[PDB]
Amino acid sequence: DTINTKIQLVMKSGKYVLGTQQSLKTLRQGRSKLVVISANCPPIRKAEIEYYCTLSKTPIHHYSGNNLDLGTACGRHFRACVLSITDVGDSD
Amino acid sequence: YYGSSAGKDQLVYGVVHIYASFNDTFVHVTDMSGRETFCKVTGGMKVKADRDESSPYAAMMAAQDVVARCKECGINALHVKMRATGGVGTKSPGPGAQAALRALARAGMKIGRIEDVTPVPTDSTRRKGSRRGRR
Amino acid sequence: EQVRDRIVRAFLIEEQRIVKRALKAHAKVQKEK
Amino acid sequence: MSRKEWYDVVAPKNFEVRQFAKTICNKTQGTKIAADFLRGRVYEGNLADLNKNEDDAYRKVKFTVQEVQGRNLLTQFHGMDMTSDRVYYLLRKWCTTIEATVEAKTADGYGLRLFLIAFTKKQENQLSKNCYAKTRLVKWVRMRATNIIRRRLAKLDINDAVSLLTRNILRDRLAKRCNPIIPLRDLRIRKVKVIRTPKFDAQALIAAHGEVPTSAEG
Amino acid sequence: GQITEGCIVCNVEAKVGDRGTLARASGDYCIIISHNTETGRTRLKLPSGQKK
Amino acid sequence: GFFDSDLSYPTVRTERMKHKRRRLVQGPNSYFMDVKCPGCKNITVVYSHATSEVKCNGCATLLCRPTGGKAMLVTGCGFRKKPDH
Amino acid sequence: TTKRRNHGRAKPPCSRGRVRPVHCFNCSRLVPKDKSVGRFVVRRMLDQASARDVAEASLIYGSGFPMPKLYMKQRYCIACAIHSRTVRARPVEDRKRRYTSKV
Amino acid sequence: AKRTVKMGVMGRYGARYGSNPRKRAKKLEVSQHAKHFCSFCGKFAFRRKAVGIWRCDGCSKTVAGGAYTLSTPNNTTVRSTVRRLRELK
RNA sequence: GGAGGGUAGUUCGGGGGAGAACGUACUGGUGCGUCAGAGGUGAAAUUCUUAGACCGCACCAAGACGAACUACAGCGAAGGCAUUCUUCAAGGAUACCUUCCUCAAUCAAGAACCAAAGUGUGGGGAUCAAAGAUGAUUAGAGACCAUUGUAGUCCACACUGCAAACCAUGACACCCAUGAAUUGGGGAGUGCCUCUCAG
Ligand SMILES: [K+]
Ligand SMILES: [K+]
Ligand SMILES: [K+]
Ligand SMILES: [K+]
Ligand SMILES: [K+]
Ligand SMILES: [K+]
Ligand SMILES: [K+]
Ligand SMILES: [K+]
Ligand SMILES: [K+]
Ligand SMILES: [Mg+2]
Ligand SMILES: [Mg+2]
Ligand SMILES: [Mg+2]
Ligand SMILES: [Mg+2]
Ligand SMILES: [Mg+2]
Ligand SMILES: [Mg+2]
Ligand SMILES: [Mg+2]
Ligand SMILES: [Mg+2]
Ligand SMILES: [Mg+2]
Ligand SMILES: [Mg+2]
Ligand code: NA
Ligand code: NA
Repeated sequence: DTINTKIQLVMKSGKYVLGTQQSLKTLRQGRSKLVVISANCPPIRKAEIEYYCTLSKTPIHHYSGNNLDLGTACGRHFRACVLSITDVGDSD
Repeated sequence: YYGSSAGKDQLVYGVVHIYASFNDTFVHVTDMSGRETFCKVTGGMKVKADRDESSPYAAMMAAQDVVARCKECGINALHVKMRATGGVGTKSPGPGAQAALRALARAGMKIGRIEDVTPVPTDSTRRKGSRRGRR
Repeated sequence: EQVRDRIVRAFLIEEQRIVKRALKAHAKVQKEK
Repeated sequence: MSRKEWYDVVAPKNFEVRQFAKTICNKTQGTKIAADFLRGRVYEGNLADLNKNEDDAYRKVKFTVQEVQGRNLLTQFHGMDMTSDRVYYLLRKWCTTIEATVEAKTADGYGLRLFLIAFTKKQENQLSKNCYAKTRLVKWVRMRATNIIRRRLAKLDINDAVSLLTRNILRDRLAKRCNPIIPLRDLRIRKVKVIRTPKFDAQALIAAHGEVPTSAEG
Repeated sequence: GQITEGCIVCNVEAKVGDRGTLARASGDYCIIISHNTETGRTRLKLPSGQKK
Repeated sequence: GFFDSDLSYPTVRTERMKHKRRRLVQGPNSYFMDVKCPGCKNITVVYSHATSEVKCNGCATLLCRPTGGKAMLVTGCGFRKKPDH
Repeated sequence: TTKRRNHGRAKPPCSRGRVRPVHCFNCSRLVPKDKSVGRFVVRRMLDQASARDVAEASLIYGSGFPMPKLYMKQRYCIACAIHSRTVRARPVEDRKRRYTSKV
Repeated sequence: AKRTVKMGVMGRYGARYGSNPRKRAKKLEVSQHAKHFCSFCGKFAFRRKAVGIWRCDGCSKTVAGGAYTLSTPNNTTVRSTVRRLRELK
């Protein structure tokens, strides 16, 4: 996937947070550049994240895989429901 | 008089189905739709030998009988449809196919639009005999 | 936890109804003109 | 037999010869009305006989009886075929045979299935022995033909679509537009089936037949 | 009448208002064969193989 | 036809047909060329085969189209071959 | 002793593994498609004597319109091709003539 | 296979009931006590609780499944058919 | 002019896995028509038939199979692979002034796949048809021929691991005379030509 290559580039040369609690903190502080949401996210939690992104003028990407796939893409051995990129060091 | 109100010079068309297998021959006259059979004479109605039912002679006798009976109903011409056994079968016409057609022409009928209508599968079931065939 | 779920559910779902009602009305007016 | 009565079969008005057959049926006795026995029959005629030295001598058209008007049976198009010995005459070895099946709908609400056949051609300059085609070009020919047929038939009533099929107007359009893809030869419409019909508008049948010739029966 | 032909169904009513009488045991279902808009009747295939 | 051919110094006729890597000494088949798009004042160096995508530096327009084999230039532009070395 | 170099079929090594079998035209025995003997037959529906009589009685074929023919592709097992004299045993050194086309 | 060569979980039955009835019941016994993947939360946490009832330890969801396995092959075919027929309108 | 990886023609092909449809045919039903035989053989007889068989036309259901085109043609490690459309992941050849720098060849032990028949559990059951039953032929006929007929033949999931599983020819590398053909990629006069088209 082309998004997987961009994600791998961010992990190499960027800053990010994994998880709902840390991502929402970045949105409140206005330091987030892009938010990636997995296909597993429950409907009520996804709607809350999209509202924060609308207020912050933050683009949203909808991942095709579930949280198990999103964690694997980031090289982790756990699940990540949502990911927030605070620094697009090289990618776009 | 029974058949049709038309001039004597006019042509009234029927359809004759000729089924010439290797064991019998059928001569079957209908109208332009397949319903409403007019005559049906087979080669086994004209012999007694049980092995000459497919002969050219038995086919000729059946064709002459049909022409005589249909000549009163005002039928002057016929379209021709010929067939062999077909689907899983010989696919080649039997001995009485030519005799029946020629006998119709000589007896005085008119012919038009001959055509062969053998049933042909575009992929079939298995045929009789083993994989070694008939021995 | 369950009180927070109801409050968020009440506010967010009502917002979607307001947004989609406006979109339907505006599209009808735009189409008619 | 003594119970039979004779009738006449009439084709629609987009045909030169209107009365092309005669038939028999039983007298109406008791609960048998003899018009219920006639309202579903299929009659076949030769296109060369109906329409007047072309390919038409090898084409057959079927008509289905819809109404009984006195001693005339009024009919509508039901199908079309090509006769088996004509197809075998166009087949050759060392060529690719291209076949297509198309589903189309007219404006009245008729559903049609059309079967096409075409063969590759060798060109006058050629010295090789094959004339075969790449499967990418075969797939392209099939789709371009499908689009042309569907778009042309989608804005026509049944009578105009039938005139298109039996007068070789669509055939020439397909041959001209498919030649640039691959050389091709002998493109034909092999068979047409009517797989769906509308709900018997009686006013439609009147307009299709126009002026009905009389009969001299009974 | 609003279910497309060839669809798998369960809890079918045999009479309007019966609240479900056919295909109620484990792993069972019915198949919709055809509709008849002239008479308003639907044909099904029952788990036992019969048609109703 | 009376000429005697040796393997150390092959004639021009027989060498021009050989596959690369089948010559006496293998070598490339490709070259470079200066391509001038209509206008834009700029000159770009383009590979003959150039499977990748190529955009002019100024107008940000594609110059060549990939192809199994040699690349094909867009209709307007005309090229000019460069010397081997 | 290898009688033939192609072993009686048209399947070189390193080309195929299996060819689908067909039924013999006559005995209905299953034979691979490349091994069988195949002929394309075009035969008239009526001979010369009968065609003259039928043409005279008809208005369609009465003036220079061809009568229909029968087209069939026949495939034979080896035994039924020999018995029906479609092919014959040939001398060694004559078994190599090929006859690429029907003439 | 240190404790038992081939009996597996059926080793609790001793030398009773026959080898082939035991083999047939072993396949359904293993999957009935296994942990199945949960699509709602992405965990292997689905466990059976009475025939046809499956509960996830992670998200605490209950699903109606099939007897001895979470999803039956007939169910997978049905979901695809219904999705295609819905998209057809 | 050893191996691996990359980019491109969205290249090439009955290569593989999933869906949705299509085509006639065999068998069985339904509705009309007709009236005395039909089937089968070297010749017949078991079979069907005025309680309407066989034949003709129009439909319906179900299971299998994709004719002709089809070849000293293509694809696959072998076994194998043939209707169309939509999809999923692969594989080879070619092109390259791309990358890397011996990563290789062949093999006891070990592993995976493997026509048909056969086995287990669920489906399905049109055709053909081991066992079996009738009729013939024969000195006899348990056989060949005829009418039937169960398991099988088809699908899913587990087994089995054998073929004239053959090119009766183990794998890798080098040299080696000619002339016509053929399949795929690349380089350098003629016909069609309003978009899977600078084709
Ligand atoms: K046998
Ligand atoms: K055999
Ligand atoms: K041969
Ligand atoms: K490569
Ligand atoms: K009857
Ligand atoms: K298939
Ligand atoms: K038998
Ligand atoms: K062996
Ligand atoms: K090739
Ligand atoms: Mg055998
Ligand atoms: Mg060629
Ligand atoms: Mg090969
Ligand atoms: Mg083999
Ligand atoms: Mg039938
Ligand atoms: Mg085919
Ligand atoms: Mg088997
Ligand atoms: Mg079995
Ligand atoms: Mg079974
Ligand atoms: Mg049988
Ligand atoms: Na062999
Ligand atoms: Na061996």
